[PDB]
Amino acid sequence: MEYGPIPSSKFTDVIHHLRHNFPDEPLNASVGLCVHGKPCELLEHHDLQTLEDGLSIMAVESTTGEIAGVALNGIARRGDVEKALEEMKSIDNIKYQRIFGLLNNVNKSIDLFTKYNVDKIFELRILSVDSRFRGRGIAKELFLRSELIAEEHGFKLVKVDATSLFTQRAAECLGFITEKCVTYGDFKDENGRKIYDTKSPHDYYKVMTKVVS
Ligand SMILES: CC(=O)SCCNC(=O)CCNC(=O)[C@H](O)C(C)(C)COP(=O)(O)OP(=O)(O)OC[C@H]1O[C@@H](n2cnc3c(N)ncnc32)[C@H](O)[C@@H]1OP(=O)(O)O
Repeated sequence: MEYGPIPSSKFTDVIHHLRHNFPDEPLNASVGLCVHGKPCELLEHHDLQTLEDGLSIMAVESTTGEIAGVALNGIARRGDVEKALEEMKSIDNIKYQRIFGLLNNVNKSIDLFTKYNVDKIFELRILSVDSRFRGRGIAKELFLRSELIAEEHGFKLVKVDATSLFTQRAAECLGFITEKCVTYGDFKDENGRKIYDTKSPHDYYKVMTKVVS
């Protein structure tokens, strides 16, 4: 298992990895936006920009060369959220608004930039480990490695939208604090029908945070 940067060359490698793996993400699942093998071009654009910040780590299989997992890291800045919410209005895909409305509202509703007095935040945004290679403590390694990329680039706060409770555990293990905790059940539409019908054990979404060097 080898942990290194992601060259410009391996970007559609990564996308074809995400297509085939990342769709069974808890939140995604409960609204159903993206699906195995088929492109989800909407998100794939965000991910392409996050990748171009060039802080993003990958795990390659020593012996086969196959893409095992990735941590996509991006620089968040003041007003980024507010821009995303304004841009989200013009976009007219209801599923997308349910996912990212929750994410951006929750984030916006705790000014972390003000809380910790910082102008940029290191964001572990997307954490993918292939179906095949999943459960061998690879995420935990990607996470730890992501934390150290932050300290090398002189960031002060690392933050993660921990929708998966496995991702919460990893964060717990590196000593991350829960900033906001929100239950997926709490959100019901005009009828009273649950909007995030999440399958256990992912009963809540945590924004989680660690202060670094
Ligand atoms: C819609 C959006 O874009 S929101 C984006 C936000 N989402 C995320 O960042 C998370 C999404 N990522 C995923 O869904 C991935 O498929 C992952 C996280 C499941 C893959 O991670 P893995 O390689 O399985 O993690 P790893 O194998 O290192 O396990 C680490 C921790 O998870 C726990 N864990 C992992 N898999 C399981 C499981 N199946 N059951 C119970 N616990 C598990 C381990 O016990 C460990 O916790 P510990 O520190 O208490 O031991």
